[PDB]
Amino acid sequence: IQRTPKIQVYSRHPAENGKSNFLNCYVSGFHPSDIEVDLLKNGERIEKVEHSDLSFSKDWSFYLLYYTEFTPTEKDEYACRVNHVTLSQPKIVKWDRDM
Amino acid sequence: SHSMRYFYTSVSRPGGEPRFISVGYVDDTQFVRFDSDAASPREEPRAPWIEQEGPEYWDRNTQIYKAQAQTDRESLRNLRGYYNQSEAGSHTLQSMYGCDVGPDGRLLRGHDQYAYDGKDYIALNEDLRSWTAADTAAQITQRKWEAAREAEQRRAYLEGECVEWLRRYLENGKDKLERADPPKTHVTHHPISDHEATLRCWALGFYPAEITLTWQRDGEDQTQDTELVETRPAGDRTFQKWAAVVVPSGEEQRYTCHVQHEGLPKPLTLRWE
Amino acid sequence: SPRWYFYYL
Amino acid sequence: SVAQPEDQVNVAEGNPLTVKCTYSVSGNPYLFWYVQYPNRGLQFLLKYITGDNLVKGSYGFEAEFNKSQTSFHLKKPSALVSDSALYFCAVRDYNNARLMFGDGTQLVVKPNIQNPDPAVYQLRDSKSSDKSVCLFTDFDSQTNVSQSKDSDVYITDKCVLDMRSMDFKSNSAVAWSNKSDFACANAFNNSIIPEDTFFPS
Amino acid sequence: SGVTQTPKHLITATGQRVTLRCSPRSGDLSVYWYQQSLDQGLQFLIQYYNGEERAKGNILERFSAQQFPDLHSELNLSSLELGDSALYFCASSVSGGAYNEQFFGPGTRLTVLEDLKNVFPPEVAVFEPSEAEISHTQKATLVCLATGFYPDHVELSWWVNGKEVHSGVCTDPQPLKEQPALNDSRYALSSRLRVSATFWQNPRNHFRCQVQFYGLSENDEWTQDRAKPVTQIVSAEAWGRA
Repeated sequence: IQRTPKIQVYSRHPAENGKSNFLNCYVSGFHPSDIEVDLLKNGERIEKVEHSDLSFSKDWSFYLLYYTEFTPTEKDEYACRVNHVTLSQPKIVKWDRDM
Repeated sequence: SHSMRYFYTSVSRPGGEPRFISVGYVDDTQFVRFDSDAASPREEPRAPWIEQEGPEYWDRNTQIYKAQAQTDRESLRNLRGYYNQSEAGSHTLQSMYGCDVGPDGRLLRGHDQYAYDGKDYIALNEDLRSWTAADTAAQITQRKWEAAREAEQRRAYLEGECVEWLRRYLENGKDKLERADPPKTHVTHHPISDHEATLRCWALGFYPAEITLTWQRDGEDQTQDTELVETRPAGDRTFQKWAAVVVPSGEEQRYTCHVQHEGLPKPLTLRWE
Repeated sequence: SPRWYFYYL
Repeated sequence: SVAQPEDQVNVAEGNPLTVKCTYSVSGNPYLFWYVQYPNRGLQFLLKYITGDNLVKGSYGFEAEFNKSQTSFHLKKPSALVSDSALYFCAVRDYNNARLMFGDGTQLVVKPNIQNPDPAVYQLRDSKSSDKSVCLFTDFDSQTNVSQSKDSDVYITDKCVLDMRSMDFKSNSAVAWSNKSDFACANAFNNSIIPEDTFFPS
Repeated sequence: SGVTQTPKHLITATGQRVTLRCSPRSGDLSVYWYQQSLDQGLQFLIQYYNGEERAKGNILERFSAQQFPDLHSELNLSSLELGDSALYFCASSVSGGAYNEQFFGPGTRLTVLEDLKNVFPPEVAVFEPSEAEISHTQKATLVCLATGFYPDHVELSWWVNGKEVHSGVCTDPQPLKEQPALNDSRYALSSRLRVSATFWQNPRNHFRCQVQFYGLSENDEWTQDRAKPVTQIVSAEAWGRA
């Protein structure tokens, strides 16, 4: 069995420019547990990116949160790049600020 | 009504012991973890309230994890044999067990189930007396466990030690595990085109994770036309969710989002934009 | 705490 | 071809009303009345197809077909304020896929004010101040309110509200200015106002 | 009626193209399209009967219409010009026989602007009753004021403790011009809510005046300085004052 990751990029508290927050990248529903997940600022990977401990849901599918501390600004653009075996190439998902 | 649940993942590597990771939950609060990747693997805390536990707790539990990890490594070899797979090739064994207790404090239900390489493998029925095997290979394990009266031992654990650990943990963190944090709700609108617009209903910072968001068109529930994102972690032990509906433009005001949750005095209704 | 019962598959 | 020879018909609550429509159609016609309430679509009232030359429709309306005068006048015995709308008559001939409509006539049913209590009040913002409007209210329907002579003074048309829970109706106009240098008592000046108008301070 | 149309309001710029949707009443197989221009009354555009184009008025070449198998109709207006600005009516009957009355939907109000640079949402203020009125008549009149918006598609409603009220409301029939002799002026519209004086005194009563404005969609370009004037709701509130 393979299952494709459900990616959702978002923030801990609602974004307000020039107030520090957390940028989250929640990846779920994927199998196997081998997965690459990066945060990006303006295209470049962010350093000091922590993540949760691998776990799974009652339906056996895995989930990982990968968070970071950030301060959002009107010019800056934060993404999440995820790589997995179900994917043709890395998948990018842009932070929408309302999704 | 409350629960404790352990979630074990073992991933065997081509060449190296399997990686064994374990997480422990009470309700929807992760409270312990164990990762076989350290050079001195220790059960570590992830809730503030498990921290009242003295060093003996952590020492003993670490012993049990390392042993479980050991068992899992073997279970893993055994399974490669059952399915006629070469030793070459990573595999995944997942295990989940726990107890749900009543407002009483007694066992509602026990759980004890396994999955191999993604698929259901074997599980313990609700009587806590029999087994359900997914394929003919899992029936190998089934015969083995029945012959060894394994059901008696798990039922014993589930009814007894499980509940007592749970009862204690709930005492140790009553404030954090008995408050219900209700969602901070609101609605956003998006004029996606001339002839349609997106109404998206938010729920933020709630605990526990169970919630319902439903859009209604004039008290009619729009079950099939709504995008519902999987409840997601805030990062601070609370959860976010959203539900969104694409409505004709102009017929916007006929739509209302209904929020249900335990921390909510009474069901909310919202609308706008 | 984790269950001190391990069973081989 | 159809004709509505009046652009506006003014009537007072309670009295009979008549919107006229004449038609120029070869042979027996099919006639229709529609109403366009403000910021809605057209609504069908009634039609004449054949039979009784007095047809009864929606909203207590009716219309008399007169072959001799080629007329189809819309009539209602007792006018309501709510009857104020654009009224359109239409004809169809044997081969007309389309409704041929007239240019429309406006019905203005003036409310009947039992006890006029003319006043100009001043209302101030529930947020900042110096932001103030002037509400001329409770006047009788006959009072006309003209626009400002001042390029910077804004006056809305007269407008009737109805507090249905109390069976009470009222006329009102609103005026305001860009300038803070503008007086409730100097607003509404271009307009002839009753002499009895209660102005507080 | 039974005839529905989406959208109610459509703001675009010359050169663009738009599509109007209509749902005829259940059962109805004949669909009719009409244009209500302010200058020329109700004009007939085109008719479909059960999927096939039947009768045609003076429909321009840059116009067309369609009736789909589910019986819904569309009207497509391209290479738009300022002169296209009008109210567009869809209507339906069972058959196309002359004795048959046509049932109309609510219209789509279409406004074709020069460019979308001039579009501005309203600012919305509530004004509190005059104490004068309260002691004089035992009645309270609140006023809403939506100002400096363009163009003049707005829809206003009074919400009292989270429910929309109609009794005691009157809104201006049409918006007035904030600069009457400039052809591209902004606009303002006003409304009034009247309630009993006992009601306005209770400070536990909430009064909200809500203006929905009709502006851009997201598919519209916006390379201007300020924020994009999309369709939105601007509101204002006050509480009862004892």
